[PDB]
Amino acid sequence: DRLRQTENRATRCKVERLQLLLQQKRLRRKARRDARG
Amino acid sequence: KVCLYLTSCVNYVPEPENSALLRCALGVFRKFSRFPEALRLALMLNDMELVEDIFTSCKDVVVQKQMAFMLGRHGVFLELSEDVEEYEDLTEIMSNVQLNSNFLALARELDIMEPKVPDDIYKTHLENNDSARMNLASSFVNGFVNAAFGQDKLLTDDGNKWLYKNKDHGMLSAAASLGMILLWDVDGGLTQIDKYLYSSEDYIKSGALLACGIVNSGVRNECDPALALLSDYVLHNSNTMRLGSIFGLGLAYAGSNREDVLTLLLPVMGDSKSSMEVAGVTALACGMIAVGSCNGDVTSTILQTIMEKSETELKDTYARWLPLGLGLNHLGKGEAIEAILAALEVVSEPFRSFANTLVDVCAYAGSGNVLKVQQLLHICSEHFDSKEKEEDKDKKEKKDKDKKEAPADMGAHQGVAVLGIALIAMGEEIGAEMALRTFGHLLRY
Repeated sequence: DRLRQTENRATRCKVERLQLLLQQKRLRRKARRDARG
Repeated sequence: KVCLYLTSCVNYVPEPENSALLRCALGVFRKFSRFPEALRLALMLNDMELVEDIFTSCKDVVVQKQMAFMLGRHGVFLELSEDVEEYEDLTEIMSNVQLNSNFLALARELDIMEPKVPDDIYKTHLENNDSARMNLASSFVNGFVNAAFGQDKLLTDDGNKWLYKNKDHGMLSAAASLGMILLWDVDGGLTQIDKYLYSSEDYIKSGALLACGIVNSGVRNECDPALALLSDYVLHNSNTMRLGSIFGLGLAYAGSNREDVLTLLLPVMGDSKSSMEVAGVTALACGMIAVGSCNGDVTSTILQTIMEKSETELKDTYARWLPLGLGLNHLGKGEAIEAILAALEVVSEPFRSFANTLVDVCAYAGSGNVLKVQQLLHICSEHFDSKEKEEDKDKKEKKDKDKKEAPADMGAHQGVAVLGIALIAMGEEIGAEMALRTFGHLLRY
């Protein structure tokens, strides 16, 4: 139960970081298209 | 001819013709050059950058359409340097990123955004009137019907109470359907799957890892969210968790031949804790990542994993995925496989004929067969007829279609006739007579 709590906390901080990076890349992509149109 | 002496090299004859005889835009050149096993690096990637200055005409189109082995599309301009004029747009096309946002644009224009429930598809009101099994069917049907739409009516609203209507492995596949419901939505799908990654059930957590793999299948995202989430689970103590992480990586990184994903997976086949299911799913995932690449570490580690296994483990149903992972790594490759047939020859009877036919079938897929098929035919009716063990030529029929998938559609013109006056007309109990999958595999329309 302790191992799984440390594991799920490590996974969380990995997912929360990935979601931020995906959102930042998605915003950069969109900004290029919206500037071409 | 069947032998790769004119079949795979007569394709080079038309190559100059595009390159410098007719129009030089080379739009059709990429199509033609894909045919020679899609060699690409020495055949296409070296011979499409030249046009460049037809980026508005050919380059805008041929780059975006390309959906095969994907590193090369992201191997030029993209992260390579992007000095290539419009590098950043060419990389956004070859990566299939636009599937989700571009696919959802088409889905708005066709007015098909509204999610459909499995009962709309069944039409249970026109049906003239084991819950574990039923739920599982409706989870897969909801996944398939609402695939890449980012929205459903089953897992969105009350999805925790949907998952707990399934049992055991059914909860893994019900949680994985959320990935496949958002197929190609890499940016939005992770946020919907996140809620299951912290489950108190290994089946649900493994199914959520498999869902993360499914969502990335055929889309090369710059953030590598499949590799970055599945890596930590590949060697996990739990088996149920291993399966979801490894098959998730195999789906996320298919066709990429990513050394950093392969070096993480190859040790799992040799781990003392891996069941034959985990070893088979690992060889399968490596063969999907390295498909048609002839990767040496994938080849050697799978051959070794077959040679180190007992005849009692090679009789497990999951052992069939070892020579599949091996055959996928050499898919299309006709010349390269004699060494692998040679190495597999050392294995005993139950697995060797199955493994050799599966690797040979994967190498020379598509090419018309008139002489090797004769052997395949002679290796299709005359083994079990006069021996006690009634399983020797069954899979031979299975792969009969292989190498004759769509060979100018005249093979199919006869393949069914070949199977027409065949086993079903005079076959056996279950071994050969089970050519049913062959007919299905013959055509997909």
